[PDB]
Amino acid sequence: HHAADYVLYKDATKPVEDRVADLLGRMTLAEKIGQMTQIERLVATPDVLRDNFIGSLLSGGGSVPRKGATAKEWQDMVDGFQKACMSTRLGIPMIYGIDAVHGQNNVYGATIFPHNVGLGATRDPYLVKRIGEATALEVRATGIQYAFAPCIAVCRDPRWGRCYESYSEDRRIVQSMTELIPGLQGDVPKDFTSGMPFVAGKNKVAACAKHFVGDGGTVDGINENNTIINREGLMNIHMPAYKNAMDKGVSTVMISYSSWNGVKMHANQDLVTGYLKDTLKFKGFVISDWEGIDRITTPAGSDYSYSVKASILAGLDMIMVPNKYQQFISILTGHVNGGVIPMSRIDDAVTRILRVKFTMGLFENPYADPAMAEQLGKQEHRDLAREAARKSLVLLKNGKTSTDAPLLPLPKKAPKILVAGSHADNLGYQCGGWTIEFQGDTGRTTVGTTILEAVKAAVDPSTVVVFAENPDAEFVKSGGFSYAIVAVGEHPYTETKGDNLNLTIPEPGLSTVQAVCGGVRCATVLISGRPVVVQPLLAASDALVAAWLPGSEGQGVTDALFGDFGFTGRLPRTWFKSVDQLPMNVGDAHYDPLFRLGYGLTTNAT
Ligand SMILES: CO[C@@H]1O[C@H](CO)[C@@H](O)[C@H](O)[C@H]1S[C@@H]1O[C@H](CO)[C@@H](O)[C@H](O)[C@H]1O
Repeated sequence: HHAADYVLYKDATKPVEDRVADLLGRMTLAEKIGQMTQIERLVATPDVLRDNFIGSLLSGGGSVPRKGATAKEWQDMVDGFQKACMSTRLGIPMIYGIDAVHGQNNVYGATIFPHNVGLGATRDPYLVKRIGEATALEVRATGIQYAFAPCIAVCRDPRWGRCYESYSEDRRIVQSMTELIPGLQGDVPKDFTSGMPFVAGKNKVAACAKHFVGDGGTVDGINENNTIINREGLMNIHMPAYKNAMDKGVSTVMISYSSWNGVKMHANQDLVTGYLKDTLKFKGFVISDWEGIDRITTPAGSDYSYSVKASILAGLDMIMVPNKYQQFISILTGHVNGGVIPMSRIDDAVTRILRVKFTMGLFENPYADPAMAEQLGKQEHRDLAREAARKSLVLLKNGKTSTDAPLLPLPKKAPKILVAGSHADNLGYQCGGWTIEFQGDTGRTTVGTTILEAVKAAVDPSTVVVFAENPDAEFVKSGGFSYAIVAVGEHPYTETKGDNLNLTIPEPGLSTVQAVCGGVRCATVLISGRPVVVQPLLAASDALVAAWLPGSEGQGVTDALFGDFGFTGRLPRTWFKSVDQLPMNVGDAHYDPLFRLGYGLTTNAT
């Protein structure tokens, strides 16, 4: 259509499938393999990107241009990489991915939403959709086009370090929370075929349903381990939400480290090609996890040639290398040159990668929009996170006996109150893992309101607020306090570091709750990524709230404590009596919970 030097794949008016086909037919082997290669920003340079025809970059957890970097610094970084890719012969833009899994969480000043287990407690798919919308804007604020979310693991054992990344042990809650997908990407159009990738445009991002499949089902919740369940249980528990993801046009799927009955997902042709592609009709791209291919072997990385062969023949399209791109490209090129991997496979992989890039408008807007920078940490997004935090909270106890006055909601006016505990004035702890750093961190890591700060912003100006992290019993008894709010729980963790067989909170936690509640009526706020041993906390406390990992907006906690809204959260997991019972999920034969899935006390707004 019309000029001397017309190249159909560059024509924005043409159908995506014709663009894909036109570009693919022009590409060399090196240009194809390049598309299939995702590298860390930490090993990327202009020359590396250009000479290897690199298709994608990511920031892994904590991989940032520098500490405290502004939205514009992020855009400049991404643009700098993109300029190199757009200068190749074919000018195929790279897509940049990041784990924006509760906001754009690696970024200083990004709104930090509650983690997924709290979101499950909300039972509010529309809220999650809205969080998807806001997240897309904050990810685009930083120039990034692709979020490795949602995690749709159905966590079947809370000893897993990633249980907080699952919305529920009940697949139906997980399925309902796939509304994150059209949040992040835009609603699919009315026609729409299930399994087609979709992204509305430059104000949205490509999503990623992960980690396919049964990541939530590993033995003793060991991270990356074996999931021993039969096809019926796979299909009934761990699969359904992937089908909802297909219907909502999720653009990519990330493969699990885990194995299904001794077969490594990263080598499972029957599930990746047979099921995801050929039965669910997924037409987006399938990405590996980080060194997921290396982990096919034991030790990991010990026969990387076999790792490339097995993964690529299994039907993986893009490999998150992420560092040793030269070895990956060399080996894969060898396999293709040797006839071990047919061109038809390469062409399928690249066809899917390009389909997503074209569909989302990446060839029309490869560069960042500086006007979107102000989306980062935008106050409306914070008000949304604050709403979500509040809705996430599950009230487990409100009075030690049935005839006690309920403690919550607390009055905003009182002569003097105590705020205590390790988790009362620690933003990093209240955000938990995947915040600023991979494993999360302690202290004031980003912009936010701690519980203490929230309490001070909420109360009557005549209320004197005292903070003591770990006061002794006497201090409390002598203080003249009307009540205390005490906040304790788990430290931040991510992935294998949080695999935990005992599930008890670190001390001082319990000892502080005991010393405070022994002296004055107390509301205990429990910060955790999962159910933890809670009977001793409960026995000491007048009221106790499971606040999960509520994120940057700690006023979501005080909104419910002071009665501006009523508690509405409901457990999205079974609260066990003992780790010796685990796994123990709703619907099991021996089902003996401390608190069943669905439990939650309520209050009315005052
Ligand atoms: C963020 O990368 C993590 O890095 C450490 C080392 O830096 C690896 O040991 C971990 O296995 C990965 S976890 C993996 O990371 C993907 C990219 O961030 C993420 O999307 C996925 O959900 C994780 O399983």
